[PDB]
Amino acid sequence: QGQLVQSGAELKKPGASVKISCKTSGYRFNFYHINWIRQTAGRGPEWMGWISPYSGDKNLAPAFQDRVIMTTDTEVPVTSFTSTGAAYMEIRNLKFDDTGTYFCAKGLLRDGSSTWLPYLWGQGTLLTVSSASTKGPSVFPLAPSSKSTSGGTAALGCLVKDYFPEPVTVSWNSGALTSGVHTFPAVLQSSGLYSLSSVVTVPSSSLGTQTYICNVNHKPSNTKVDKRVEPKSCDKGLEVLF
Amino acid sequence: VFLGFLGAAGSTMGAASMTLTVQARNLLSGTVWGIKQLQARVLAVERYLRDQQLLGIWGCSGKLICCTNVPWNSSWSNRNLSEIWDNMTWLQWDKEISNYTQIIYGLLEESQNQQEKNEQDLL
Amino acid sequence: VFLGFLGAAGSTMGAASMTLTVQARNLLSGTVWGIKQLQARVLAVERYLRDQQLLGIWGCSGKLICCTNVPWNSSWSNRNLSEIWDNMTWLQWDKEISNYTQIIYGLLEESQNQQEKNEQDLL
Amino acid sequence: ETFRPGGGDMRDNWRSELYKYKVVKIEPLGVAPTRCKR
Amino acid sequence: AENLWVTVYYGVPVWKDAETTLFCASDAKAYETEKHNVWATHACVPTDPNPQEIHLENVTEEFNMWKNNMVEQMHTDIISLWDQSLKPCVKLTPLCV
Amino acid sequence: SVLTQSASVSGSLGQSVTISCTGPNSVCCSHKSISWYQWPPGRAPTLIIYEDNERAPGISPRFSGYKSYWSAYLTISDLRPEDETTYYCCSYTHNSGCVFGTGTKVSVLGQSKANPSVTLFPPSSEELQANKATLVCLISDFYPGAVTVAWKADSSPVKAGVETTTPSKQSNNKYAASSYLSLTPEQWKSHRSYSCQVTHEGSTVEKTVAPTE
Amino acid sequence: AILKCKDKKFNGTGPCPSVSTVQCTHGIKPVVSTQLLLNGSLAEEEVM
Ligand SMILES: *[C@@H]1O[C@H](CO)[C@@H](O[C@@H]2O[C@H](CO)[C@@H](O[C@@H]3O[C@H](CO[C@H]4O[C@H](CO[C@H]5O[C@H](CO)[C@@H](O)[C@H](O)[C@@H]5O[C@H]5O[C@H](CO)[C@@H](O)[C@H](O)[C@@H]5O)[C@@H](O)[C@H](O[C@H]5O[C@H](CO)[C@@H](O)[C@H](O)[C@@H]5O)[C@@H]4O)[C@@H](O)[C@H](O[C@H]4O[C@H](CO)[C@@H](O)[C@H](O)[C@@H]4O[C@H]4O[C@H](CO)[C@@H](O)[C@H](O)[C@@H]4O[C@H]4O[C@H](CO)[C@@H](O)[C@H](O)[C@@H]4O)[C@@H]3O)[C@H](O)[C@H]2NC(C)=O)[C@H](O)[C@H]1NC(C)=O
Ligand SMILES: *[C@@H]1O[C@H](CO)[C@@H](O[C@@H]2O[C@H](CO)[C@@H](O)[C@H](O)[C@H]2NC(C)=O)[C@H](O)[C@H]1NC(C)=O
Ligand SMILES: *[C@@H]1O[C@H](CO)[C@@H](O)[C@H](O)[C@H]1NC(C)=O
Ligand SMILES: *[C@@H]1O[C@H](CO)[C@@H](O)[C@H](O)[C@H]1NC(C)=O
Ligand SMILES: *[C@@H]1O[C@H](CO)[C@@H](O)[C@H](O)[C@H]1NC(C)=O
Ligand SMILES: *[C@@H]1O[C@H](CO)[C@@H](O)[C@H](O)[C@H]1NC(C)=O
Ligand SMILES: *[C@@H]1O[C@H](CO)[C@@H](O)[C@H](O)[C@H]1NC(C)=O
Repeated sequence: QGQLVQSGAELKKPGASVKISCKTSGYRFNFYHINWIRQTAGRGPEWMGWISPYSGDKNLAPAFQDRVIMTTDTEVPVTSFTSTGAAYMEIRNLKFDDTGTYFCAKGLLRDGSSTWLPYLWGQGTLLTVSSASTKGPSVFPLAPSSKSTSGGTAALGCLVKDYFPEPVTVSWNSGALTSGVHTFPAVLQSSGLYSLSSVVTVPSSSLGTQTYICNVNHKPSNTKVDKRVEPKSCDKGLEVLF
Repeated sequence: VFLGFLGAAGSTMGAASMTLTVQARNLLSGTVWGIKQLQARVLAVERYLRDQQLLGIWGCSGKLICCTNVPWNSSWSNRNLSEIWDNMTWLQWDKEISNYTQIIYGLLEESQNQQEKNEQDLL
Repeated sequence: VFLGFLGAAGSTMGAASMTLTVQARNLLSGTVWGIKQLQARVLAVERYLRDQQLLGIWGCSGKLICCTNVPWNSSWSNRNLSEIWDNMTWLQWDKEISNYTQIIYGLLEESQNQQEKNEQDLL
Repeated sequence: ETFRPGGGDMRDNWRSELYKYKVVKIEPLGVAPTRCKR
Repeated sequence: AENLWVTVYYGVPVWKDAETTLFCASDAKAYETEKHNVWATHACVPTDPNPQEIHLENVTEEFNMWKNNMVEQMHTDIISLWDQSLKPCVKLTPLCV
Repeated sequence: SVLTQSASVSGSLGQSVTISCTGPNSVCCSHKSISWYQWPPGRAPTLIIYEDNERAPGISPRFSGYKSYWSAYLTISDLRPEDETTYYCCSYTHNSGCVFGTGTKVSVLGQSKANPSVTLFPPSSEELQANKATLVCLISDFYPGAVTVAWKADSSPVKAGVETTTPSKQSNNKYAASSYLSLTPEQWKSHRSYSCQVTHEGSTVEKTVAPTE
Repeated sequence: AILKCKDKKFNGTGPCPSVSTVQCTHGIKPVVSTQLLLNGSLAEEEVM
């Protein structure tokens, strides 16, 4: 009945360390356990361990018995029933097969046999373990095209090409234009660089009544790009409507 | 594990119910300024006979725990057995059921008033 | 039909016995002039523990209704079952049995004192 | 910012010893469900 | 079984904020201080040598020192401690000469 | 993994369907409880069932659990279109941890077809000054999720620079994918047009842009 | 009952993490003073 948030997606070279966080709000942090579960594409979903803030007890899996440390900050009260806290995990000696998504999960109960069962979940911090360096994206504005002549509709967007590593979050008008947007999954090129595409469906009557700006945020490179998609299209099936 | 008076206030309702006899043992406890205590130790026993009279006119009389033939309505915060007795505290619970406490108190004393008259028939 | 406190005072004893829980719910109810109420709300609970102690030393304890193994004497106004419970009121009744109330009160607390000692034998 | 000494109201002197105390009433009658019936 | 029934529990850890008439306690060597009742302690109740203290784990309750009634009951008690100690004392009415 | 589920299972709308979850006795099921999670790929899962047969808070009563001494099952009566995802089980106790399973991709049969909504984009003018060229072929709103994308350079098949992404499920209970073609700034000004075929259930769909126009 | 907050840093207002319950408060000498607080409880760690 709360909310869990995780740190930004970071990139680490193998052999090094990484410390991913998980802060909580909307319940009592010391009454529930915090599991950690990871999912790579070569090993399926895999539980790692849990930890109890009130007691500090930990239980670790034999595979992660010897390379993960779990740590929990102290409880900061907010109300008589709700609080605010924090949970870290630190995995040493990274490997290629460690590339995947990592989650944090509030427990289910306080007493019983299903106490530590992961009930509430976070959002996930994708961990990429590669020797390659980080690359910034190249955002190209997609020229609008004709989707319906009789319906008076269309579709423009932005082309995020060549970036590393995942992910890339694309917004529009600082979070104002949210309907009709379709963001497609990236592709893994033979060079190892991803590249996704974003396109939003808008009517043909909207020209000098609204400003179109796509916001590509790529936090690993510390670069944000804001492109102005031109509402003048080139499709010959849509030029009949203007 | 005698935690003490109100020792299980953050413990689950299931966990706290083992202390029910530890909270009720210390519930009664055995010129001016000397009347500060008289008018207050009088208010300490009317608080007792107000609670005990509810326990009397229900199907309880005998103390601590006691069932009733009142079906629990789903609109009184529909939790489950493992969501109440293993994941909630008595303070947290009486917060959701503070609206319905007065509604419920009536049924117990009326469902019991039907049982006693029926008891006199079958004697 | 919740007629209210003493709502069935003219109703027959049979009719009034459905209200027994409505007369006993409001029987306890939860510088000078401020002592007018103190010496009077003290007299309000001694009146309660005087009645409850009779209910305790009889075979009642638990409230409202309760039987006894005392045979009813014919000289205590020999009415019939349909002459009392269908044609008389509690006020009208305790007027004929006001002479014998003290006589009767003894047997209940003595017939019960024989039952408990016999109960300890058979345990 | 400047600060100067004060007092006058004597209800402040007690608070410096009663900051960590408060008063509650015990309500021992709580209802809750379970699969029992008489 | 699957349908649930209400149950009464007497003696639960359930409290709400309220105010009641508070009284005093003051050791027993303080009563040996005597000297014709110094300050307040007379028929006041002596403190038992048991000082009971129970840590309520997991509990978190919101205090408020600036809205606390133990103050208003302590201030006005000390106010009336003053006057009760001066009622049977010598009155200086003829000392305005 | 040491805990095995059914590889796949099908079911029609308005009906029921069952999933298996078994393995050796070291993990299941004597003196071992079972859980069930609805886990869409990319998103975060949702607890459906715990302690073998008990639903989670708020879970609709259309799920139910049943465990034996060798296997445990889950029946999703009244199937919804948003149920076509992956489901995992776990074998836990009060003390130890979770031993997950292999996964059951549930395909909900008896649904309506969806024709793909494809839109091909030519390389931008800023990319022709770099100079490069990338054809962006986006497929949207098709069911089931399995299309094939073939490229052609002036009505002749292409085998170089072709790449198409996996069919991914959207939030409107349809699937989506994307295909890209990497070409040089010379093959862009030498051929008359480029195309993007999207075969789907025998019915091939195709969109063509023209550098000459 | 009376609750005693038992942490070292509390500005007297808000939630208290380590709450304990008591029957009678600590010895509180009614010192009628102004400006300078006299013979009072000492604070813990940092001055409050
Ligand atoms: C304030 O708030 C707090 C939070 O809100 C609150 O805390 C919560 O309290 C509740 C209780 O009220 C807790 O709920 C219980 O938790 C119990 C503790 O769990 C035990 O397990 C861990 C982990 O054990 C693994 O890891 C360690 C390594 O660290 C190994 O040593 C172990 O062997 C084991 O590892 C194995 O497996 C791994 C593979 O995964 C391998 O890698 C490894 O090599 C091993 O093979 C222990 O470490 C714990 O120890 C701690 O506790 C002891 C005190 O007991 C301390 O001394 C110690 O220092 C640690 O602090 C701990 O022992 C659960 O056991 C418990 O579940 C039982 O109880 C419920 C009812 O309570 C039953 O319904 C349930 O069936 C369970 O019953 C079993 O256990 C009881 C108790 O012993 C037995 O009596 C019973 O018979 C049964 O045991 C038998 O049956 C089993 C049938 O399957 C069988 O399997 C058994 O083997 C046996 O035969 C319940 O979940 C909750 O977790 C707290 N924390 C929260 C909510 O965050 C606090 O109380 C509040 N306080 C107040 C005052 O309100
Ligand atoms: C004045 O302050 C001193 C602090 O040094 C108090 O002396 C301490 O009193 C406490 C208990 O009252 C003891 O635990 C300490 O050991 C004492 N300190 C030393 C150095 O012995 C003294 O009691 C205070 N006087 C008052 C408040 O009247
Ligand atoms: C249960 O509560 C609802 C209100 O949410 C009420 O309408 C209904 O009558 C209640 N049940 C009974 C048996 O009175
Ligand atoms: C109790 O009722 C009040 C209004 O009377 C409402 O604001 C509150 O939400 C209710 N409490 C719960 C727990 O539903
Ligand atoms: C019944 O009452 C009469 C008086 O009218 C009395 O003599 C008699 O002894 C009583 N019965 C018993 C059993 O005492
Ligand atoms: C009760 O006794 C008195 C005398 O003590 C007598 O006058 C009266 O008639 C008696 N009452 C009844 C109802 O017989
Ligand atoms: C409540 O718990 C029981 C336990 O037997 C379970 O069968 C039932 O499905 C649960 N109900 C809900 C709504 O979770």
